[PDB]
Order: sequence, then C-alpha cells, then structure tokens
Amino acid sequence: DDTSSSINFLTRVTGIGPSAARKLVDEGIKTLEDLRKNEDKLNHHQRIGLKYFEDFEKRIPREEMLQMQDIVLNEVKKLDPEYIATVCGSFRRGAESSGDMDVLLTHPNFTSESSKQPKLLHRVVEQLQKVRFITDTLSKGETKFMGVCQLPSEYPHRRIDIRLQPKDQYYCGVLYFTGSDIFNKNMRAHALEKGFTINEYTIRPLGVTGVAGEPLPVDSEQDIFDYIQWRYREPKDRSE
Repeated sequence: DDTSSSINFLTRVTGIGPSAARKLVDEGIKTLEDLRKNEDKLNHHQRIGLKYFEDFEKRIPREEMLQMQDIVLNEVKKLDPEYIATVCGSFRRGAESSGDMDVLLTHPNFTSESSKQPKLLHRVVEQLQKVRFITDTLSKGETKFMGVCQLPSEYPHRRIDIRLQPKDQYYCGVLYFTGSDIFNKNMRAHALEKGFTINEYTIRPLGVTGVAGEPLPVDSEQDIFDYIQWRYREPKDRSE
C-alpha cells in the first residue's frame, strides 16, 4: 500500500513513468518534498514536470485556450504565411476546458518524401519563446516539441505540444488528433466497410486481398469523408 500510493503520486509528475517511479521510491523519495529536495535524481523532463506539478493538474478554460490559440497562430503566420497550424484535441471539438494544448503544424515545403527539416518546427518554437509564450522545453526532436507555455499578465503554466507533420499527411493528422477516440474508432470502422483504411498519416484503398494500396490524395479533412462517402462531420459533432 505505502509503496503503491507513493508510486501513484510520482506518476502524477509528467516525465515520471512507472519504472522510473519505483526506482525513485526504491531510493527513498515518495513525497513532493522528497522530489523537490532531489532534483539531481531527475532528468530534465521530470524536473520541469516537478516545477509545474500543481499548475499541470489544473484545467484550462476555453477562454484561455482561445487566447493561446491566437498567440500561436499569429506568430506562426508572421514567420511565413505558408505555415499551417491547427489546435486540435477536445478544444477543436468545442470543449469548454482542456488539459493541454496540442498543435498540428505543417508547411508545403515539407512532404513525406522529404528528409528531416527540424528548423521548420524549431523556428516556430524559438519565436514563441522570444515572445515569452513558451517558457520551458520538456523535450524536442525533429518533428515533435513538448514544452510549457504561459499567457502573459498570474496564469498557470500549461502543457503544450507541437507536432510537425508532412503536408501530404497533414489532414489525416488533424482528423486523428481532433478525435474523439470513439469517433476515430467509428470512422476507421466505416472506412473499412467502404474498402479504405485510415490512420493518422494516410487513407489507402483496401484490396480484397486485405493489403492496403498506395496513399490517396488528401488536401483537407473533407476529402477523407468524401472517400468513405460520409457527409462531413463538424468537429463539434465528433464526440462519437
């Protein structure tokens, strides 16, 4: 019990997985105090998770999400109008509150046949840091950024992810990350009944063989619904 309750509290800190949590409790750190007195035992991601432990357990009001959206979309547009940025998650479905901000980013210069273009993403991250919206980085790779942001003022720090997706796979991504999970499940099931398979990257025909063919052209979410003969489903109507 004691061990379990300690392992559960730790897992509430972003970055601290189950294994990492056990190893930590196994070393004598169980409380928030212990953690805060032992940052030297945590990697960068876990340490930032600890720093904003409380803030990260707070919900985000839609009104704030909207202000966050404006900041993101506006800065991106200034860097290059060709950039396309979409805030997904339950927020895109009209949710009155969110737990984090998930942003899908693309640029016509970056397609799936293209090699890595990390600066496409990092340029955006750097600018948002410049305007002081992004305050910390949990981690960042060639196509994904996980960090912390804050509205200027008192405002809680919020979790934000920015994913760079190839232009030719962008809308399948926006669809997937908009959800909900139930809706995605139901849409993929229907796609199958129609001879198509859909994932977060593409929609492909499904030969009677069961083996998916080449990816089909997608230039909007609408195209995906069109392929499977479903009338367009507004994000607000995608609870399931």
